[PDB]
Amino acid sequence: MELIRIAMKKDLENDNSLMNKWATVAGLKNPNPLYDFLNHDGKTFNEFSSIVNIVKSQYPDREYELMKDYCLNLDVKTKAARSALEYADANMFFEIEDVLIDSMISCSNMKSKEYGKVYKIHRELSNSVITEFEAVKRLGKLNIKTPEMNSFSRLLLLYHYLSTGNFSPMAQLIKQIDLSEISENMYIRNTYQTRVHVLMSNIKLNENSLEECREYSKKALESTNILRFQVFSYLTIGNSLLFSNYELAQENFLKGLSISVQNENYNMIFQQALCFLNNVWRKENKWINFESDSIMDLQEQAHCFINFNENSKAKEVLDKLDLLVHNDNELAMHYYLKGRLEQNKACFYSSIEYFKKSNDKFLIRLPLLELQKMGENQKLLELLLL
Amino acid sequence: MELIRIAMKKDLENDNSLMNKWATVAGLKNPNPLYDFLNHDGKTFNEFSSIVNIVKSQYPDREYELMKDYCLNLDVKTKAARSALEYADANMFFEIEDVLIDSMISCSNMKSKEYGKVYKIHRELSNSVITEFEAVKRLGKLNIKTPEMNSFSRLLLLYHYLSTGNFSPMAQLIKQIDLSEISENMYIRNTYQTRVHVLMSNIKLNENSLEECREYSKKALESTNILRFQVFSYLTIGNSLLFSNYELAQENFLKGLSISVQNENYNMIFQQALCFLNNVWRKENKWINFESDSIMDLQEQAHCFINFNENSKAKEVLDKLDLLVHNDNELAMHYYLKGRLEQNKACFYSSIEYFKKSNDKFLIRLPLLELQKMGENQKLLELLLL
Repeated sequence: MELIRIAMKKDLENDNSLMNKWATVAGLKNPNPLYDFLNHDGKTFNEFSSIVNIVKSQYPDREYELMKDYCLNLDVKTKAARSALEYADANMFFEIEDVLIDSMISCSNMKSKEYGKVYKIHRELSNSVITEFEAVKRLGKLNIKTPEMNSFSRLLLLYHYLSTGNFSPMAQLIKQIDLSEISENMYIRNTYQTRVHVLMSNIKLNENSLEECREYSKKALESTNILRFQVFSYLTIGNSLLFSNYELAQENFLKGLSISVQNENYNMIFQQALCFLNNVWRKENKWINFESDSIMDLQEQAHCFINFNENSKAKEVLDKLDLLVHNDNELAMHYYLKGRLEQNKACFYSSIEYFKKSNDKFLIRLPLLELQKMGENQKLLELLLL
Repeated sequence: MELIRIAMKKDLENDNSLMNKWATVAGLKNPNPLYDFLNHDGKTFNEFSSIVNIVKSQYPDREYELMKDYCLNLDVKTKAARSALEYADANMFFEIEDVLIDSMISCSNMKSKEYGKVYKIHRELSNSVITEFEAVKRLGKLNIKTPEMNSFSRLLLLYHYLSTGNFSPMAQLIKQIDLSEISENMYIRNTYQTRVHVLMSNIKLNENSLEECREYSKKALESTNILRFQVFSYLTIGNSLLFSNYELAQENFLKGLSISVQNENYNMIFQQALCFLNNVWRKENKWINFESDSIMDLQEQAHCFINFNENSKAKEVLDKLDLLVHNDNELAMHYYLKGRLEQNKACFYSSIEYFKKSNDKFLIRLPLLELQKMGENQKLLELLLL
């Protein structure tokens, strides 16, 4: 018997009216399938939402431990296990996901085998085990039959383009996703619906359509109860505000921090966001990571030192950075910083140039702002955001 | 029984040494399969290049009439008919292509059925019978098995993006094509190789990598004997030169006109190219179409009138145009022209704005040049090109 059923029975003896509270929370028409779930091994709810919502409602603090246990006892050939694969991925529960994938790739059920292989491609692409060219090649060769995996094959690519800064294929790819084709699995349909709204929000951020960006993140938030999509919606909203409204940006980053502080990753993500925000607005910065030697944290150190005319301190950090291999995006920042330190238009021009190479219509504001202050034509600077 | 075999036998009796002349031209090791082709109904060459090259060599002036007849008597289930479908499409022989497609969709051979359906999607997308979203949907649903149709499904989309001005997804899509996977049909492999070189040349034009552009068009020309790919290679080379070298641009357009003047479409394409060139360099313009009411020709009329300070005449043409529904690209031109007529910086800014909306890194030079002349910062104007 799974930890979730043990905990639900122990809590059912102390409080007998939890039966109809859980049946409503699970979205069921009567307590019937919930009864089945408690007294017969392997009886799974028609929709995976049912158990998720119960766990979130009743054991919010224990979600990972309980869901891990439940998921890893699931018959890998059922609809519930397929739902579990999505649930693990959505939540970034990698150890659950990888076990599920591994049994699914070589099982007798054809539908489970397909989800298995598609999610494997996603995992491999995320970790740089394979190139994008090999991923798409392998996806073609699967002859994908379910509309679920048909959507996920696009989403998986969308994630990869987003994290490598390769924005241009995104707008066209997302328009091809059609979730209305997914009819058997409502958990997957809705989770994917959330995935799409956050992805849309991000695309809009990159094209500098800031209101639309926020409109899409709000749709994301209203569509989900998964921490991960909430984290990234708050992050995107905050970013969409980074240059225009300090207070509202800060509020969004702190909101995100507050729901996610428990998790080291999410914590760091909001720490970095707050750090950026505070350097952009030239405030005192309690969020600088003095212990990291990554390029991002060092640039923030520099940016801060420069903001406060701590010029010698800036130079040391800039010296440390000139020894590190920069990509196009990181070089754009480098030139921005150099430009600020030496008050040199040429550096801002190079900054613009590299932001343009890396297709960044966001951070490019930094060198554009400096040029404005130096009296360059505001009309031209605005067109450079286009 | 086909007109091509009748004409080849009649020409073989009057001149007996045509046997080894045609065998070399067909690329065969000896006259053997050529003998078979002439004296047994339905014997088709191993590679479709063989009959094409013969026809081009021997009946250049009658290629369409003869190839039409030959193609439409072909067993729709053979490799030669599949080759014929490519040959008709490459050449824009639409009446041959549509008949071939239509019999191929519902024949017993699996491979022919697949090429049939893919090319149908291409035809329908080219004519706006279906949307891009429906094309890709329908292609997924075909479960494409051959590497030939796997390449064509990308090429077909590439064509659509190119003709609708939707450049951003192109770079990523073309990188996914791998023609080295096509082993069974050398005609299709090589024709596609030409398709890819021209498409590459065009992508490079749009990204303003002008040397590479030309390098790709030259590869195109050296790889083909199809008029269509020659036309578009000369057009692209000329366009890559439109702003930098008048003489060499003109030479390329005139070369293209000379090999293609017989065909109404190609004629008009070079007429428009020459027209643009000559307005850009502010010469007398032999190529203005005073009889057309399309937006493109009217803008060229205006551009010319403006070049020669015929300001009232310009204004009438501009008035006529404001009554027609404009695209983003057409509006960009409109503002450019308006800008030149009233020497008004605001119009050039709007021009830049709409070129930016339509992802045009080419014609955008026009309003940029005016701003230079009006003394705006050259560094900033350069960055506006990317």
